[PDB]
Amino acid sequence: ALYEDPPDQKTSPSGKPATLKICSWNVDGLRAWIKKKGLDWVKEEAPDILCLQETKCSENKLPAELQELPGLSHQYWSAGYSGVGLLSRQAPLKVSYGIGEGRVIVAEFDSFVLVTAYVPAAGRGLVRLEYRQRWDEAFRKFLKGLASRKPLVLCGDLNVAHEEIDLRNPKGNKKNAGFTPQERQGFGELLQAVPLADSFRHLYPNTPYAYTFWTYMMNARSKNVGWRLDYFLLSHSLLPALCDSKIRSKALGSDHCPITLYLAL
DNA sequence: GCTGATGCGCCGACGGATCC
DNA sequence: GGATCCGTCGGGCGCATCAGC
Repeated sequence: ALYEDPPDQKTSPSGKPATLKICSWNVDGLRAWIKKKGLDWVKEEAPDILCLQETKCSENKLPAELQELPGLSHQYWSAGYSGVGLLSRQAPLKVSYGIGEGRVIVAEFDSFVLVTAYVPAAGRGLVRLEYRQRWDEAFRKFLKGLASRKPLVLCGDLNVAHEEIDLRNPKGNKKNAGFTPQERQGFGELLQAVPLADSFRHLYPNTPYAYTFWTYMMNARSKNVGWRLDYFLLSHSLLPALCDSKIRSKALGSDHCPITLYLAL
């Protein structure tokens, strides 16, 4: 079945208007994503904060169009395997890289700490599943020592469909990367240990067919055969500020679609 | 400097057993 | 004997590297 994303809710349950728009997008090759007009979609989206994953591009190789973004001038970049980026209208107080460089950017703002993550894939044949489980454990601990200080927002490709609702084909993908019990359990452990909450599922717990990733192969996107691998996870103190978590199914330029968070801060 | 090849990383389609 | 479940496998796309030239 096809998915139509509900309209943007820009008011919090407590009555507070949205003041912060965060966009997250695994661009699957920043240079290719730009040739596919992905920046033009970002300009239409007008995010205060843009988090990019799978850049596969060093900073010295970034197209000059990224430095021609007047509303996203504060740019933080890591480094054809991974690569993450954080672009912000306002300068964050503190920026760090890693979980204690290429998969994690931590940006501290006045009322919140933003973490963007390109979580390592378990691999075809699950060759890197054990490293992912150790990675998952290292990230969870690192995030626990960040949430204690200030509210946390975590965005990006977590390389996991938490539940059967997060993918079109749960039964045949239970031994595939993204739907292993090991990865699903790691996500549940991040939600309970930090603690954090799945923004989209908190808002839409019974909504199926909502995916953020489709294989370029076998025309998967045109058939909505996909997976929800991209998330906005929020500390429970920030749930009162949650106005919406959106899935931008129509934006192209990658096998991953953009996700957008509206916060009332 | 540029093009095309190859390598590497990153599951939906379909064939074949099997069992109500 | 057809629904279903598992196992097997070609393939889209980006980028690095290489070779040619």
